Amino acid sequence: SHGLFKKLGIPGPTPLPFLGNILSYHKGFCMFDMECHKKYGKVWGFYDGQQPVLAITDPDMIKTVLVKECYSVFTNRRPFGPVGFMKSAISIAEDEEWKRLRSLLSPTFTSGKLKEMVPIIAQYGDVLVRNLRREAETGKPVTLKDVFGAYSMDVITSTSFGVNIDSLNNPQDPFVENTKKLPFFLSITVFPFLIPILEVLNICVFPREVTNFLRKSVVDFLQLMIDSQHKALSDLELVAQSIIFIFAGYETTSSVLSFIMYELATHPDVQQKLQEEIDAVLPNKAPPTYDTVLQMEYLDMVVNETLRLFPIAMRLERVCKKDVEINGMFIPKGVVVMIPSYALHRDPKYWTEPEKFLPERFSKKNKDNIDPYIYTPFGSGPRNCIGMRFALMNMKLALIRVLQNFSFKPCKETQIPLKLSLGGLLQPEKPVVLKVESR
Amino acid sequence: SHGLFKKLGIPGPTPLPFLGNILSYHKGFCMFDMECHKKYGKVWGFYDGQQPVLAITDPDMIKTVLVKECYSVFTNRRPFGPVGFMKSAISIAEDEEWKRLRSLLSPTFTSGKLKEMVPIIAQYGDVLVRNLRREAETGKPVTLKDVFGAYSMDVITSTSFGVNIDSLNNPQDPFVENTKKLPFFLSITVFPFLIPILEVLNICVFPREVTNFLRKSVVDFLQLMIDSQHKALSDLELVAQSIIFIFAGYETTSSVLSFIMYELATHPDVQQKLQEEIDAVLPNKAPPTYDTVLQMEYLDMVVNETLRLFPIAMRLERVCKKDVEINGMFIPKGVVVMIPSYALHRDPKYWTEPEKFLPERFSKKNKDNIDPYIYTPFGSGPRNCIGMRFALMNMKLALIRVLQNFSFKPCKETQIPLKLSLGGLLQPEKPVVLKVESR
Ligand SMILES: CC(C)c1nc(CN(C)C(=O)N[C@@H](CCN2CCOCC2)C(=O)N[C@H](CC[C@H](Cc2ccccc2)NC(=O)OCc2cncs2)Cc2ccccc2)cs1
Ligand SMILES: CC(C)c1nc(CN(C)C(=O)N[C@@H](CCN2CCOCC2)C(=O)N[C@H](CC[C@H](Cc2ccccc2)NC(=O)OCc2cncs2)Cc2ccccc2)cs1
Ligand code: HEM
Ligand code: HEM
Repeated sequence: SHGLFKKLGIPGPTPLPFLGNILSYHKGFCMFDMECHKKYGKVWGFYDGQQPVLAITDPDMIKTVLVKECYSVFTNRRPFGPVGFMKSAISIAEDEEWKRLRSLLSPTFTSGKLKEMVPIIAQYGDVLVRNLRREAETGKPVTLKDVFGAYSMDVITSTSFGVNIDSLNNPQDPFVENTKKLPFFLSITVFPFLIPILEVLNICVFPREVTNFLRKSVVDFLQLMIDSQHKALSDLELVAQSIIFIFAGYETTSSVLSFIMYELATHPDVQQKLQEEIDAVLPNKAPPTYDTVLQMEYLDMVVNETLRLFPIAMRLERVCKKDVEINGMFIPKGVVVMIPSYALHRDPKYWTEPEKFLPERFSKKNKDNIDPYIYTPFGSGPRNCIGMRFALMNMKLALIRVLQNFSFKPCKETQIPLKLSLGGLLQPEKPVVLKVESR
Repeated sequence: SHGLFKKLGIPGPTPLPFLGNILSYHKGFCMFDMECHKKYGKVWGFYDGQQPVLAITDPDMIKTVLVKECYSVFTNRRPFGPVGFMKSAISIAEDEEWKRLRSLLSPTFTSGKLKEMVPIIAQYGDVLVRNLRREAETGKPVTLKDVFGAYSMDVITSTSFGVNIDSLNNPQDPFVENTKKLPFFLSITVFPFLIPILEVLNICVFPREVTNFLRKSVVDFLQLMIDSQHKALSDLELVAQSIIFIFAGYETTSSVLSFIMYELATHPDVQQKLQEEIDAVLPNKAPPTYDTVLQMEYLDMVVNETLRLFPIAMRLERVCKKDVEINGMFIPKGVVVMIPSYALHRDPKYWTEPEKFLPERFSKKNKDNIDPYIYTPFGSGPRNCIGMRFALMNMKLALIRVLQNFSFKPCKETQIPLKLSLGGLLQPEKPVVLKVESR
């Protein structure tokens, strides 16, 4: 298959037998995407082992793939190794199975249901401040990843199961043992023929401890999914969607929050301007609500600029169902089409000083000079992030309460400039540690 | 997956882990189909390893699968182990790739093109008689499988490539060496996860000698396929369809002819009545033509009754693309639906004395008391045997010339009653040997 892109006339790095271009991932596939963008242009191809992958950076062509030709050609993502029963998760399901799960789960992420989840998940803001109050009296740096990981865990557990744990001060609740389990993954691309082997060996990507407990354990997601019971639902599928929410509500929410605090501490001018906006909207540590969170323009600008610098999905991907000719280029069946979000967010073409953290990019004035198909932190089209608004509301409620009571400064232990780990996840190379003061 | 049919309420034999019901194939899957039909009824399910297979015998439900719901749900067959480039063969291709190959190849099997192929393939009838004249003067039994295999090989080679070999008296032509290559196949069902392994090991089901020669070697099929050059064609695909024709034109044609002669020798009353019909239509060894072959009613009755007793495909199969409820029964996605042709052809319900060779079943009178979805020797629907009329014309031209000059009687070496081999192909357990006289 290594002669497909040279047959179609698409430029790209020459692949090695069996491996393809995977050795070029040694610097991280984000840097690989940037270098390929810099020397090839709007379109290039490469091989994850034997799998051809076509990268596209044209906004019109990206809209055609993510939106216009979604249900017909670009419906599904590229599958991974052993999935087990998680094949019924919405982010993994395909074609009409995904369409069914999308319809059953879409009302669960309504603005109305989100407005009902605000008074519940705000109670853990009072918990996060106290969990941050005690660790701030030490006078020594704090690992936000844990204090945020605790808060984020408290949210998914409460607004999906009513399990009101204090995850930090309770490493004992039966709903914290299993959640605690949320080199190999690269041997899948050289050996894609091994996936059917692991699907009969039942080696899932998780321990047997996790899924067996949640299967029995099976306003909140669990209710609203049982409330709305292609049209049909099942028992094991209910656990699959629950697992998909927990990883998202934990790893993504806490990672972005840690990224935001690093930018707020290393840019204290932005931090005060945010604290002053929060004070003018919520006088003297006033409790935030749904209606008042949407009122903070500069808070929305800070979150958007962090997600530009650190788009935790890095890439969007779709599998070509059939043959197609999109915006003047032929794409054969089986090719994975990929949108390099990280590279596009840092493209010197569309961005002035892309490496700079400049929240004013997303002010009401310039926000219009932003192509929604270059800046895609939540994807786009019928299969974008279904929990975008919940994620934005969750992180902002955390930032308001944390900044209403505390200020954040760097340390000798803080990694400046921050470097990104060269793994499969977009996260800091070393944990973000910051000096925490109070007011 | 072994709990699917008991969940849907469908009866069937209890499967063993890993194996499913494959041990029940020890008596041949034809007998397994008959026994399951006798004790379960219209519908039953079983497992080829982990693969659920649903058998159906209702004519209305069979028409729904083979015809009415073909393009939407039941488009493709059940794939096998390593296919290599043969995935582009029409009998193996899927969905829109098959639809494209079906359109490009359908005019090649037109009655008009067949009428043009008659004067060419009839010249080998003059060759078959001479190849049967010399072996008949021995006074010792003959193996029709070889004399027919020679004739059949001469036909595909001439009416697809103009390669006018005398395959019997020329084991030297470069077009006979490769064609000569036309336990393991059961290890595929217990280990379906090994197919992706063999697709990268490139171990095809053929030697490397065969495909490499035909790829370079690449009225007749080759012309008409290049003449008509989704709409597009390719080089390696041209060889794939050529290989699919050669196996069909050889193994099926000679096997049925051997089955016909066994029935004609063991029923000499049918043999004389056929010889008298041929004489009244073609006076004194007259040369047969297209228009005069269709004029022999009793010849058509003999061929149809042999194909009833020995339907060489044995089973028709379709893969369920989605979920469906057909003629009052729900079929989930992934289930292979199977029509047991051999069992239905010998069902005491629709057939009086099914084990008897009675050509009068297909007389113009009773031919109407025959459900076309119980008697399916060439399948039915958009994916039936595309070469049905060529196969019927080819075998009949062989029978006319062979019976215009010879008569056939059994021997001490003849296996009476004939037993079928318990392999994967429908062929005699031991070769059909018959005494050959002349006139
Ligand atoms: C190694 C390198 C060459 C890479 N190869 C890729 C290919 N590649 C885009 C993925 O498929 N990588 C997977 C991660 C696992 N590997 C490793 C790389 O090879 C095989 C696939 C990925 O993470 N994909 C998700 C699938 C589900 C994941 C994690 C998970 C797994 C099992 C059970 C539960 C969760 N997350 C998830 O449940 O979504 C929640 C979120 C919502 N919002 C942000 S996350 C599909 C997905 C879903 C949403 C957003 C993005 C992606 C990348 S780097
Ligand atoms: C062992 C037992 C449990 C069985 N499991 C099946 C499943 N099963 C219905 C098939 O798929 N078995 C294959 C035979 C190979 N195995 C063995 C069983 O497991 C895996 C599949 C079969 O023969 N299928 C054909 C595929 C192509 C074949 C032979 C061939 C293979 C490679 C290159 C070229 C030819 N023939 C063919 O090219 O067609 C020409 C004809 C036209 N007219 C009569 S033949 C699909 C097909 C096409 C036409 C008619 C019927 C079927 C059965 S018994
Ligand atoms: C900062 C937080 C988050 C970010 C940046 C993010 C980003 C993304 C992105 C880029 C995609 C892929 C969109 C595409 O391929 O077009 C995605 C998919 C998805 N996300 Fe998120 N996500 C976040 C949090 C969440 C949360 C909290 C949930 C649920 C509680 C969630 C649920 C999903 C699901 C289910 C999908 C797959 C949708 C489908 O396949 O139909 N995500 N997310
Ligand atoms: C006595 C001779 C033959 C018999 C009994 C026979 C029987 C069959 C049967 C039962 C099928 C499956 C139909 C279905 O699944 O609905 C089939 C398919 C097929 N046959 Fe034949 N066949 C014969 C000879 C031939 C010949 C001579 C050719 C070509 C030269 C041929 C080409 C094909 C093809 C291409 C298919 C697959 C069609 C598709 O998938 O679109 N067959 N045959």
